[PDB]
Amino acid sequence: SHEQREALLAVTIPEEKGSALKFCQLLGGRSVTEFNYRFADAKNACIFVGVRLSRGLEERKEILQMLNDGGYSVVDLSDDEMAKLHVRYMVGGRPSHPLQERLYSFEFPESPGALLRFLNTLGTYWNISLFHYRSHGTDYGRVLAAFELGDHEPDFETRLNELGYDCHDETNNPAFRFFLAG
Amino acid sequence: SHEQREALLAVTIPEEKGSALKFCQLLGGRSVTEFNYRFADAKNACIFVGVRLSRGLEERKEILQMLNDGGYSVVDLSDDEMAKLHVRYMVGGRPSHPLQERLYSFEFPESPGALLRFLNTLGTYWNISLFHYRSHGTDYGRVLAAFELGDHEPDFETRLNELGYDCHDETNNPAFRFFLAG
Ligand SMILES: CC[C@H](C)[C@H](N)C(=O)O
Ligand SMILES: CC[C@H](C)[C@H](N)C(=O)O
Repeated sequence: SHEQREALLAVTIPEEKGSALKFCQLLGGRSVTEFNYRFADAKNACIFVGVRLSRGLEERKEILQMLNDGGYSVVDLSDDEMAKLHVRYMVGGRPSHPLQERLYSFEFPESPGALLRFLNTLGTYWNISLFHYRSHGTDYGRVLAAFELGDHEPDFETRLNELGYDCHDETNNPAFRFFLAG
Repeated sequence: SHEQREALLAVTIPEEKGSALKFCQLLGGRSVTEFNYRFADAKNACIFVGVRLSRGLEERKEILQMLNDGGYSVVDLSDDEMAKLHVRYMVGGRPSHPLQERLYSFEFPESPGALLRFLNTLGTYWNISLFHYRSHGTDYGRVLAAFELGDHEPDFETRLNELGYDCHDETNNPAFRFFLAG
């Protein structure tokens, strides 16, 4: 038998500004229900992606084909018991070189294409260095994301709240500092 | 208000063989329902620990006092929203230096002290370099753990199955290889 309710994918995307947005553009108007990443390698980022399905294995195959035809390396984890039980809860670590990060929590209304619309709303001026999101089937999705400071303080807590997305600065969070910062 | 159902703790323990077992000995006959770790720093390991409570904040305080009196550095994350929503699902990463690991899945019967009994049953001959466990309130707890090879192939799949703990070798798992191995 095969998992029918969701596609679980290990995707490599470029470790550069705007790469998450470009990848989600290809996913398009789908219900992307998980997206987990933390800066590790400076060239290739590793993302754990979950997509809710309505047409089961065939739809999983269509997504895999689309991503390959788009030039992405993807490993299908949909039938992988350790991915389903453990590894989707283990995307983290400290970065391979020291980062100067700002951490924020956000909420976005859930519907097909919502993660894509949220990533576009953030924009690509700052590099995303951490992302954690899992849908709970609720009306709003809850995201944790960090951004590299670069040359200007990220503006998310002003701009995103002006645009109808809840946003809070979490940079001094003790759990982030203990397990993830570096 | 305060969280009453569980204590969530960020604990530093020595990065050495037998350290997890020694820490869980101090926790004793408690319902340890989460224990997440991945080798990072070679001196100090960082563990995310959850303990189910029956006496709420007072019991949380008793656990914190006991751990401090035992000489452990602990940060209380029980009321930390980002820990509860995100970071407990983000304990992972690749190790700070390359490791030669063997990965196994296990199941143990859930009851007070069960994680302690499982860690003692494993023994301390091999260093644990990865641990993921979250209780789902079910009769059996499901663990993912990796061990450094050292000088002898770990014996868990023979010995632990002889002792009434289910154990399977997962060393070639694609999700581990993609997100955690290093
Ligand atoms: C997942 C984030 C990716 C890799 C990239 N850093 C970005 O800012 O889009
Ligand atoms: C969590 C594992 C700890 C740090 C240690 N490596 C052990 O084998 O007990």
